[PDB]
Amino acid sequence: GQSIMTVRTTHTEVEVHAGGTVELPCSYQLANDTQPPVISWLKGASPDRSTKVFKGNYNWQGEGLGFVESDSYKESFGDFLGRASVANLAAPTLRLTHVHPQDGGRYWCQVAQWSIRTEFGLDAKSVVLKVTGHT
Repeated sequence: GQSIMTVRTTHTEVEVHAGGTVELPCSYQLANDTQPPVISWLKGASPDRSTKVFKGNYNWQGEGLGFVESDSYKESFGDFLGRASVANLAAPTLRLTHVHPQDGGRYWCQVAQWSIRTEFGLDAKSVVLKVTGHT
């Protein structure tokens, strides 16, 4: 009955050298709701006390039209534009290229129903990024 979101993260922290490429793993399960969710990667202390890194969602196909990676919204923001990507919105690990010294910090993988009807419809977990020689 009740739709329930659960985000998981294999890693609570990842390290890379500045100038390098890093991935921040993220997975989710959405019980009892087959509608595509919306993925946000948010950098900051908390999901609400953050700046946008990435946002995306599969586009609607139909009352049962499997999600299609090519038919999706995907956008990177701000200082991350052109450096941040999510290859698979259903398994929304973030890839960040050309890592800058100040890219160290806390990255929240948030996955939510498009309309968050209840508190059950959103979850988020954070992955720390350590930048070698800077963090």
